[PDB]
Amino acid sequence: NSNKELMQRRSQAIPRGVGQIHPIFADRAENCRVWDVEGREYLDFAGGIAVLNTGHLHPKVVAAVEAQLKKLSHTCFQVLAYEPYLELCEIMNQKVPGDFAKKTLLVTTGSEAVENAVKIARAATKRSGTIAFSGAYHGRTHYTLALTGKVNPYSAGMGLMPGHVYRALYPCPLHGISEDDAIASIHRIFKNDAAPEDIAAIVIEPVQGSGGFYASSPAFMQRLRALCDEHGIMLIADEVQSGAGRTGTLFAMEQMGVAPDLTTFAKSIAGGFPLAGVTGRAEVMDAVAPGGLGGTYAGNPIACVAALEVLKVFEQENLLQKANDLGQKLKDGLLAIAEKHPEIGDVRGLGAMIAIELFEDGDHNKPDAKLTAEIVARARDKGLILLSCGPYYNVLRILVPLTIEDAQIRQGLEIISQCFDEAKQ
Amino acid sequence: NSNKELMQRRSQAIPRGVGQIHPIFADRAENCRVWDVEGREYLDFAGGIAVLNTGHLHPKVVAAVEAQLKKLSHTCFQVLAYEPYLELCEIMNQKVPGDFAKKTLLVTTGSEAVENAVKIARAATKRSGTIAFSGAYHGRTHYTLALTGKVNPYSAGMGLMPGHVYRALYPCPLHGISEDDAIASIHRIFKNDAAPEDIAAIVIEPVQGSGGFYASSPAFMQRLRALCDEHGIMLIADEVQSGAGRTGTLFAMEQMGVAPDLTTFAKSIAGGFPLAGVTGRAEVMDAVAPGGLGGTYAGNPIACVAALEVLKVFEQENLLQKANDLGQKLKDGLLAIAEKHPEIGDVRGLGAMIAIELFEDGDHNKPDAKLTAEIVARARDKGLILLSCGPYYNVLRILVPLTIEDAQIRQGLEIISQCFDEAKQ
Amino acid sequence: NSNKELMQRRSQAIPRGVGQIHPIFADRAENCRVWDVEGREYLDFAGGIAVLNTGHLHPKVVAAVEAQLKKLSHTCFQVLAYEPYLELCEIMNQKVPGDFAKKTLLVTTGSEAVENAVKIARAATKRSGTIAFSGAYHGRTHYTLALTGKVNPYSAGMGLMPGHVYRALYPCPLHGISEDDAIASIHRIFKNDAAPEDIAAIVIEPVQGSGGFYASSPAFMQRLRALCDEHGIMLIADEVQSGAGRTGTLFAMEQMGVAPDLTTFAKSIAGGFPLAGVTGRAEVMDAVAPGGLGGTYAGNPIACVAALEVLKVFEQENLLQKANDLGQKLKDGLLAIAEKHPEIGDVRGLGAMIAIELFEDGDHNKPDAKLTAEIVARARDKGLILLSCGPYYNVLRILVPLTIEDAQIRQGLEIISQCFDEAKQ
Amino acid sequence: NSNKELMQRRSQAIPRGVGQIHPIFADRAENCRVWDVEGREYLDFAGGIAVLNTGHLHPKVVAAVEAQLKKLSHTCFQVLAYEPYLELCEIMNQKVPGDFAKKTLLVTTGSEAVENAVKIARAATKRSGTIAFSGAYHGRTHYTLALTGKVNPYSAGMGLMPGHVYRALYPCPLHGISEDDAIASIHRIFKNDAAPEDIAAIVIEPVQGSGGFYASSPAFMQRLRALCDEHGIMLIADEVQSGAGRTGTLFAMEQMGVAPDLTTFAKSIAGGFPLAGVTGRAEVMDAVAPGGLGGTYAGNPIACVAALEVLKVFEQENLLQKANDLGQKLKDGLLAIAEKHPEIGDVRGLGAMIAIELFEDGDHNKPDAKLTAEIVARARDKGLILLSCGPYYNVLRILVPLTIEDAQIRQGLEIISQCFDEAKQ
Ligand SMILES: Cc1ncc(COP(=O)(O)O)c(CN)c1O
Ligand SMILES: Cc1ncc(COP(=O)(O)O)c(CN)c1O
Ligand SMILES: Cc1ncc(COP(=O)(O)O)c(CN)c1O
Ligand SMILES: Cc1ncc(COP(=O)(O)O)c(CN)c1O
Repeated sequence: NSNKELMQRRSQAIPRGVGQIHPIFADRAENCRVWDVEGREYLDFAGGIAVLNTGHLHPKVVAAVEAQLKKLSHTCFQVLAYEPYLELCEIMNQKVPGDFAKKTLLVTTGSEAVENAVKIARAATKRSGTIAFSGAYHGRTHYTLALTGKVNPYSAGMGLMPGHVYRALYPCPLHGISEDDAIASIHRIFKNDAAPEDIAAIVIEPVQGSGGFYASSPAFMQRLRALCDEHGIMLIADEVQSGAGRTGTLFAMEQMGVAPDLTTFAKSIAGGFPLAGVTGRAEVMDAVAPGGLGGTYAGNPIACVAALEVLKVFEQENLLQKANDLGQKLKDGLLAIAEKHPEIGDVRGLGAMIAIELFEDGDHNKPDAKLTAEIVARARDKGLILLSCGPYYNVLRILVPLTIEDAQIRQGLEIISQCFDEAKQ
Repeated sequence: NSNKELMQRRSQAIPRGVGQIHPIFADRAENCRVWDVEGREYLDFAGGIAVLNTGHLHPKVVAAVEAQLKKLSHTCFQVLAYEPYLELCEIMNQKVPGDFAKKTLLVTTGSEAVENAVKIARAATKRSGTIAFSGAYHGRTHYTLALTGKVNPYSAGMGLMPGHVYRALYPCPLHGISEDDAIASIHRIFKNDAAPEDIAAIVIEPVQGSGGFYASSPAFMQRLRALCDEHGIMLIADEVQSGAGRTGTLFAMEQMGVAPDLTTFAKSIAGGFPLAGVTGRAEVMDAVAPGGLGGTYAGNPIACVAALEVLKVFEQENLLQKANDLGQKLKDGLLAIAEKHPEIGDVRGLGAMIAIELFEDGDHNKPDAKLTAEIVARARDKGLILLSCGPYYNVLRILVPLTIEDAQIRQGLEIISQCFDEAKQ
Repeated sequence: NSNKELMQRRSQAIPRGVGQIHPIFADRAENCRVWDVEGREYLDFAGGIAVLNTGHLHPKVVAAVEAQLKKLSHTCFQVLAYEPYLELCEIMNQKVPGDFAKKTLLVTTGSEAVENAVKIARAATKRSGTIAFSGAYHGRTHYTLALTGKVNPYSAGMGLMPGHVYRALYPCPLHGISEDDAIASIHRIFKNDAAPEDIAAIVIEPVQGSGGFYASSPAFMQRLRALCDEHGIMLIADEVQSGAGRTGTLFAMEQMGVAPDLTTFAKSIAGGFPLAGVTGRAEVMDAVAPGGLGGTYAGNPIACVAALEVLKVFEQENLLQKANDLGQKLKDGLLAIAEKHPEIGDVRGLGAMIAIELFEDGDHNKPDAKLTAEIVARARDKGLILLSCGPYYNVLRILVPLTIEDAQIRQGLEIISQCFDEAKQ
Repeated sequence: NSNKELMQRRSQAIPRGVGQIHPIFADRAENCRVWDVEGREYLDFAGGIAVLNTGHLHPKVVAAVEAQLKKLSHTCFQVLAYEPYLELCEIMNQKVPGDFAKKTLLVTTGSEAVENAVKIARAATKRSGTIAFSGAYHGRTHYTLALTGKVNPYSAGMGLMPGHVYRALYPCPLHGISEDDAIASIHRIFKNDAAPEDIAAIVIEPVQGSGGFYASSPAFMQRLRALCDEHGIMLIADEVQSGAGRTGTLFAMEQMGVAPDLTTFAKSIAGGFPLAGVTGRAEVMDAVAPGGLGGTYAGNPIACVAALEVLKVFEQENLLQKANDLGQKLKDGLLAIAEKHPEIGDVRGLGAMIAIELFEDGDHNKPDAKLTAEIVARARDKGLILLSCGPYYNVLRILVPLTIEDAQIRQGLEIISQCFDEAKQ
């Protein structure tokens, strides 16, 4: 077939609303390699957007999936239960940070995970409002669009999203927002628009993904934890992207020295299959009356075993450790590039959640959304699949599977090195 | 390895909010048969809630999945596209009622589907309000919970869901709501709370699911269509549960005599794998700006080929036909047991979407909810998995796979027969 | 100094949003008489919209007001208190129906009264939702427009008004809506959009004003009281228009057999001066924290002494008894005019809150809005100021001062008779 | 006839929600003097809260009031028009800054004004959102409470107020908020929660009253003007308190260098009688369909003539000029008392809108609400009525009539001085 031929049909059958980063149709993939319908091979650094921390179709994961496929694919837990769902919950309850009893709900998409986390926080505290941070991303349902700190294009032309969501400033010294500023912004909400007694939860990404890979410091999370504690507000850690080991630990919160009340997870949790969930303080999770929580596909059988296997593979294969190594390699590699390309104004990242911000002529005030896109474009023509993000589209985030070999690591770095040289000429 | 023991583990690991219709754990299934961890075999008349119209792990579908499983399971379409997604959209564009160009978007869940169809309608009309009907069910997200016409237990303790969702009366003579009343109830909204110019769309289930399997007549649907046409209101047909040939036609709207501007689908579409989508008037679908639509697992690769394979199966095994028969057989068998039992006040159903509503002493004023629950429990004792529904939890709805053998149908009616005769001794 | 001339200046300096029922500039008035800038005299049957029950410039009221002008006109009660405010509250605490301790807050307009009654009901119950009825009118502020069961023209073109206000049907048998349907419409909200525990109050007009002068029956009002009681919902009675003894009792609720938790009042309470208030169960009133209620002009000194004087008149001049007699004289006179003209399909009203509803050929489903508007126009030509109301604008309501002359009663009815004759001619 | 006796009666008849700054009952007043029911004479430095810039019962104003009182007090302009209303609008149309044609709507309270200003902006832009500033105050109706940047106590226990109101930062270097930060806070809203095209207006006090008397600079207001121009957003200026000559010019905006699209006025416009309004771009004002703007008491006759006379009094008595002289003297006298007491960390104000902020040990981080509150008590014992304000209740504002005599200005400063000295040991 042909990529362009498939793109033409795409434009005829699918709405333009559905964006398309790379105009390539994949055919097969394996770990870090992807082959398009034209037979061309690529080194995947987007990882399906952090969904493949274990790589494309990890064998142990596929094996489990094939086995379950001989048994059953769906029943809808709420009608007839099944062990995989039960077993995954039990494991999340103990792996998700929190020195106390927890319970886990399994849904299907990261959006639904956040939707439920807030629902549960509201039923628990008996309050309606929530607070979210600038540059945050939490999903594409009406309510999660309101939580998401970005209107364009996610809400464009649709009108105002749900109310009673209040905006706080995410800490980010790189741009003049001090942890004191972030904390102050929360009190501002309490004083100006919504008293604590009306705030059911504060939703935050320990490390923002779509936001441009900006991380919270242990100190700030601790203050946030104290503030929430003082007002009986549930702290929700959206770990949909930062979770499943991307930061060096299974969940980023672990590195914050403090525990959330509720945690959402998805993407890499199932290494390539549709699964999401909420894990939180047991009594909070139970605040909802029976029949209150649910969903048809929720905690799908095949995805459950894949999740279980992903968790096994993480231990058997030492991914958490590799996640740190990989980040250090990419970070050193990228810094070597930064010594001959001032346009790269910052190399940051926790574990393997690495990213670089492109500024025009060094200046930390001139986002280069054009060079960024050029780098992506050039990178693709060289067989490297990259992704960008951040409120000013000048951030390159690397989400390559943790299972990547050193050769592919050097390979990718090299390709990114040229993209810049060939882009200054 | 015991249902009881697993149920106890469940209470310690999973929230009570996730209801449990049957305290049984399924180990494996095949078409209409299901075996638990203990070994007991049941006959599934619930089909994972209208999800398995082609039966559990249908052989042709399973092979397709297995094939795709060797290639890839996820890339995130908006990043790297793939043919199965593109192909299905093309077929749905042709399969969904409406003699005009259409475009399709693939999401993951029925909730996401309705969510996007509303976003789409809003962007297209530049309006924020929506009208849904009493007894409707559209999802467990904040917004789809507002759309759903039932607070308990879906919203209990959570507070009020997003506003700007107005309630209309779903036509239902069996309870005193004439079609005229229904259309009038819509004019009431226009006069009292939200003018037509502020209503983006009117969402409706051609045939309500949890609502009690009540169906709209072509006449009504037609006035509804004319009313929307007059005001530029997008008519949304939520066919998440009525679709996939459950009523005889692939979509219930086909039998209504008019096309909707937007249609949502899920459940049986992929016969047991996580997938959902929205098909609508091309002009409308494109109203959303590029990058405004999308979800991480959207139109999952494996789920897609399963759906493609399910559509082939429908055409090859005449499932649309078997549905109409199966439905007729059920009605008759039930109408029979209704002779000896006045408790069965009504036996209705479109295609294979059949149901019976139990009443206290044949009194259409006293909904016998306790009797309903009684039969459910009794059928399970005799190996039959049934489901109840309706605003008064007094309705029994059959969602048995269309691929059920003639014997299992008698075997089914017999079991239900026993239950009624035994509950009356 | 010409009407037409002043109207041209109007269009030039005042917004057209401010509708002008009669293109006339009143220069002076006295009891039921009004003279325009051209010197023409009119008989006032609108009464400034139920604001002048004691007539234009009642001698006793004006005298009281003049005395107060010599002392002070404003201080802002919450800053420096004054006695007229205090005295009026003590009196309202006794006069407002309800056999138990009460407390009163004084604001300035009817809309503020309703705003404050809901605020109070919310603080007292810890709930946010409210239920109002079809055809209801509660004010022009954002929230009260939401409560008002009429979008056009009040909130026309402004987008949707505040959410979390649900709509119930007002009992109106003339138009096929039984008290059973009305109560039922409330349970429908409880099951479909807002559970009792989220509803702070049910706001209702004992007799709808703008809504068509449709009155509630004691039987209905009673079922409503028990309903609220069962769910701890505050029953708010908006008597801004039905109050001030327009129905035969100081407050219409007195005739219902039950007492509300809160009652709003304005218009006639002060006989032509800016004043309004909320009276209710003491414990409910005190629910709002200190400093939570207030308003610059609230309970203005002149308005208060004016209201104190209005109350004496009602007592000294047997106005309630007069309201009842006046009502009968009017209805009988109207009933006679109807024996000739079939168009008049209804003649109703408690006390002096009288109105007639016109139909096309007496077809009780053909609101003859055109004729209603014509009768108004004709009456104006004959020196009779009238007002139409009702959802379909086919209702003429009489709000002539209770201090009307026997002769003016004959004259009003006569002019009306002429209008229906000269029109049907 | 006893202050305490009346306070006792108040506690039994009126809800505690209604605060009480001074537990004194005024009997009569004249210009800047008030006498309680016990005969004690105080000097009024609060002015009914900026409502009496022409003093208590200004002889000219009263005379005007009495004349109208002989003609008519109410008709409801919507029903029968009258000249005082028309005439006042024409004068307002030309007095309010703006080289374009303007139209004026008259209502009754400042809350109604802001409410109406927003409805008009909404119809004109066909947008629903609004932006307001931190520490702002706009009224006590539901919607105006949401606009108001202060939850406590204005809405405690009540729950969340209407949404789709976003918060921007009011510029205030004295406390860290720069003009750039304020402008940045608005873009932030545009980027995170509500796009410019969904924002109908930006509401702002040229000089925050309740907020603590912080003035906006011309430069800042100009950037705000340009920003609204760029996005078709109506700029609403709330001059309810800053209006009517308090700042040295009739409207504070005159001193800003730009014109708003809409202006709300109240308080001192009528010198002690219930009246408020909205004056704005004519075509904006006319966006509301006829019949969409009303209010029973709206632009009351007596109050209208009072405003017309007040405006005349400002001219013949040179109040604007006196306002500036009064401000200077006060500020000089206060800066004097500020040399013996470091608690007075700031002396500010435009014209006669003067306020002093008290910090602890002159620590611009230690708001001394205790002292501030203590100064008010001592002052009242010395026959002087004062008021406090500010988000931290550490600001003393002076709203004494501009008609104050020179000796009364000394008397006031001497007393205020005597209050700070005595509060030292
Ligand atoms: C932090 C975060 N939260 C929620 C979501 C939404 O999840 P989904 O795309 O699976 O709906 C994403 C998606 N990239 C995310 O990064
Ligand atoms: C009509 C209808 N709409 C939407 C949904 C939500 O779909 P899901 O459970 O897959 O989220 C359902 C599920 N029972 C449904 O029946
Ligand atoms: C029942 C009722 N409530 C509230 C209002 C509003 O009162 P106001 O015009 O004084 O704000 C009216 C009058 N239009 C009314 O009739
Ligand atoms: C800027 C401002 N806006 C609105 C209002 C509300 O005015 P009112 O109390 O007359 O309703 C006030 C008065 N506290 C005010 O100072």
